[PDB]
Amino acid sequence: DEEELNDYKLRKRKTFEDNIRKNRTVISNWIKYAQWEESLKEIQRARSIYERALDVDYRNITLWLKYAEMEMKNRQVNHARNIWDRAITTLPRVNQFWYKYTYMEEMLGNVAGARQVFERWMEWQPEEQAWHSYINFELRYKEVDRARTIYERFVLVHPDVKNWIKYARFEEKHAYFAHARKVYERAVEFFGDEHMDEHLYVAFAKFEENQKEFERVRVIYKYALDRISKQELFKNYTIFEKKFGDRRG
Amino acid sequence: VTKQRVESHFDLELRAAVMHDILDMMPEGIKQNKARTILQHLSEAWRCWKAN
Amino acid sequence: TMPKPQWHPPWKLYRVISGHLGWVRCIAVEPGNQWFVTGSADRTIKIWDLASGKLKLSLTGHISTVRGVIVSTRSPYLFSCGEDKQVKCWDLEYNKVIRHYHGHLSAVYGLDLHPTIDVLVTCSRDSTARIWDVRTKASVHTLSGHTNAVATVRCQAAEPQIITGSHDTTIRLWDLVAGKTRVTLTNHKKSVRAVVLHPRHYTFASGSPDNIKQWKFPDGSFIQNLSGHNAIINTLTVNSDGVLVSGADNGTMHLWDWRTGYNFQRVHAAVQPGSLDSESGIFACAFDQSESRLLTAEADKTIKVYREDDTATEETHPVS
Amino acid sequence: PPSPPAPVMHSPSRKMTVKEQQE
Amino acid sequence: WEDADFPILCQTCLGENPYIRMTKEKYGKECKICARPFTVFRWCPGVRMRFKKTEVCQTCSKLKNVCQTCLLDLEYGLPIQVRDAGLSFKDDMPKSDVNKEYYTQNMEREISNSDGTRPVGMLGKATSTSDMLLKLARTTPYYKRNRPHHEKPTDPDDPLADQNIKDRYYGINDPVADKLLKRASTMPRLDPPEDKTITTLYVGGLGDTITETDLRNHFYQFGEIRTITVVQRQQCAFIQFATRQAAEVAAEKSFNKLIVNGRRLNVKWGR
RNA sequence: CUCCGAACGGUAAGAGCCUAGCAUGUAGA
RNA sequence: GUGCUCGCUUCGGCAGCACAUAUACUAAAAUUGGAACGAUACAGAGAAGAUUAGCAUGGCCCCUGCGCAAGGAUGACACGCAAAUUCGUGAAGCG
Repeated sequence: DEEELNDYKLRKRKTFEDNIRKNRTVISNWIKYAQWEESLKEIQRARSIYERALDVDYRNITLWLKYAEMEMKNRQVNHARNIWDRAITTLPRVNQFWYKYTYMEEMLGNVAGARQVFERWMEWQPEEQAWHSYINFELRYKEVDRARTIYERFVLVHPDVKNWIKYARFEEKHAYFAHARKVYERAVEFFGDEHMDEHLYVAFAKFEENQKEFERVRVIYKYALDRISKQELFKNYTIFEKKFGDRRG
Repeated sequence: VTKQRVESHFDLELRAAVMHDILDMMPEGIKQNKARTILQHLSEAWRCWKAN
Repeated sequence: TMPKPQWHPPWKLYRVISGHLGWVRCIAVEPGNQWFVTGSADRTIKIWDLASGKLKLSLTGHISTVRGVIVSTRSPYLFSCGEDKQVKCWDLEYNKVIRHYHGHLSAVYGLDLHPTIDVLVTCSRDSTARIWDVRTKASVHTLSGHTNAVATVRCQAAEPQIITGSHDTTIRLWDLVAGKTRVTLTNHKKSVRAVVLHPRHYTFASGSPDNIKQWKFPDGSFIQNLSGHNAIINTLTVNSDGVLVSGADNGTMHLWDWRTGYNFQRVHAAVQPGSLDSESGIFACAFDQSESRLLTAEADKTIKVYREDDTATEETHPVS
Repeated sequence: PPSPPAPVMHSPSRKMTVKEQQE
Repeated sequence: WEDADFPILCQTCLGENPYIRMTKEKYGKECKICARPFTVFRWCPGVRMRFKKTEVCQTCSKLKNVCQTCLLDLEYGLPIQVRDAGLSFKDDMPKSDVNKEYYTQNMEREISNSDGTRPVGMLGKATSTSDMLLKLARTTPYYKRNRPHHEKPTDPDDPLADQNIKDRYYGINDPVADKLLKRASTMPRLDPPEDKTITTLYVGGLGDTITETDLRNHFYQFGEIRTITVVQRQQCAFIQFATRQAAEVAAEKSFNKLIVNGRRLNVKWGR
């Protein structure tokens, strides 16, 4: 132990250092040194290694992930938070970073800081999958108003009728048929005559069918097909079949 | 630049210009398109132009 | 998603010059629309009358490609720069080199003369740029930091005075006097070769394989992403009426309007007789002073000259 | 040690299909 | 360009006059450690005193925060050997020329990216005070130092005369620090007992104002205490503490400093 | 008839051994 | 130290006022330690060298030279780094 392990330590320390010395390149030897010294649980030494490799190449996400995960394993919550904020400040588009970070927020339990990080993140308008991870988070707690406000900003940042339709399905799932009828009405209002297409109005016919307003279903279907672009062949046929379903059912 | 190194120089400038231009446009071989191999093919195309 | 884009009459090819024996790498216009200067990889430097399209003069300066030239509007000076590691200045009454600013380490790539402070700013594949005293062969600053060949510079009076775009895919704005980096932009993915400054909108655009981007001065506020001309872009030139020109690497020349970013023309040019199509390409552009006609130096030893289309109306050419 | 690295305000990649992966 | 518009020097290098006239010469000389051209300050440390200058790169003044014109710790007035050894800090500033100059310019970049008031690096992280450092400290202004180097000149056989500035800074062979370190090793401190089972603290000189209440109130900081027996007969207080590590901490802590109601009560091992 | 040339492009090879003109002007006690 | 108070008020002293604003590697240095193509002496073109190319990268450096002349003289084991399937793992998402 006392000196025979110190020998081992000097040896392999110098081996790692000599390897990354000759190379200065690939962080294979870097990371293996990080794990060598985390197995020696010399956390400050392994962190110094981490920062040295950060200087070598500040652009490795798996390097930053090794850093963060080591911090999570050795419980240095504040330092893990430091690392996390540094990364996400430097690479706003690496969503692995925001994902695992707000995951960390959930692990520590601070749903407040989870909200804040998700907020800073939505500023980069990341993507539908990001808003949807946001909404699944917000729905692990009820927070219905926060839910629909997420949906409202989301379907405007990514103004896609399909996103709006996910909004409408969430509205129905949470039984806000009032706001959901308003969802579809406002959706056709915004999408306007210029570019609107089939799925939205088939969806409106189907929602109103579930509301059992067949007369309004039909005024919707026909008035919409007349007001907007109509025809081509497969679209007309499928729409007519869905209208038959709306009538019968 | 002096008449000695004119050839070696211009060559350097040409090879590097090739590197910049294509091996920044053509990639989506993103890792490295084996540029070094595309430059081997450059040299061979030359050789064959010289030998008809 | 935009107000209806304005209507600019298209452009038609009318006059073609073929006098060089190599690629035509750069081309500039004289202050008074009487003649234009061409610098080629044939190592010549050729002055041409702008009206008669006739070669007024040729001068054998360099040792290798002339990669860029620029004519002085405050003097009868003409500054050349080439991959011979050297930059020269010509008097154009006696047609001769008068001073040569040594100093770079590799191929100059481009340069510009500051409109009021009498300095040059030259960018070089040696990962730097420099600021030259006009007369005394004095370089006040090595504007440094790009991790690779500073693929171009443009300079202007207002802050910031120096924009340089590079193969590091970055763009950098510099304070001239402290000669220090002020601001960076790093939006681009693939290297960025062409930067152009609007004349009256305090803005500027940068081109790369991805697509053009637009920015607002002095800070670097992104504005409006311009896409469509998906080819390695080599020069951007902007006109009085907001017509913006992207010459691509592979001959495909694309036109848009600066305001809405509306790509309203694609011209796809025809090569000379003997040149294989694979040798097609555009390497530089410039509107005349009066901005009626347009010069483009192509990668097949030719200089093509386009003219505003007179027979164009809103019905001959609608906007969509 | 130069100035700090500014955040890479960048786009995401759209990965290489088999088509262009061989093309 | 190393440029200081302020001097990094304690009052000791500053001088006694509250009004000091100081001139600065930018890049007037390279750093003896960094070889970096830095602003050198010239000012008269007094009438009949040596008109001195600041000679180090702000890198060198900042990292080890030695008063640049005193080369003394601006907080401790102490040489680098005594300071680092008291904070157990083995400062491995590399000895080689390349490493020395480059690392000094690097700690200078780190100083410029730090607030410049607290040191950039590891030594600026061990602000854990040393009692032996308090013992070695000289809190008085050594203005006689400010005089020039008409007296019997420095004797060559006294190992202090030949002044080794470079090693005395870089952490080797400081003669005055060695002498004062011999002094602070022979300074009074509480030696631990060979008899391990007694947590037996004696307080000699506790006086008539200290009762067992205030005595245990002071004893609380180091650990559990079992029993107290005060004798106004000997002005003494014999405390049996419950824990050995507690008694060791209490001994080292209250040895030669503990002043309960103004007077230093002798914390001694029991008999 | 009074128009006056300068340099470079060079003097060795070494052995053992001998001696020298310089330089700096050092904070803490 | 200059000059002044219808200064105490004599011309002796004290005061008050107006100014006149801070030298200076202050050391006689204390100390600190080296080399010549020099003298002699020797000795004698010591072949061993065809080492079968040059120019680069390149920051590999020093000398002469006023040199963005010119000119000297130098470093090569400059490599193995592996695009790439195969399963396994975890994470996310959909049902």
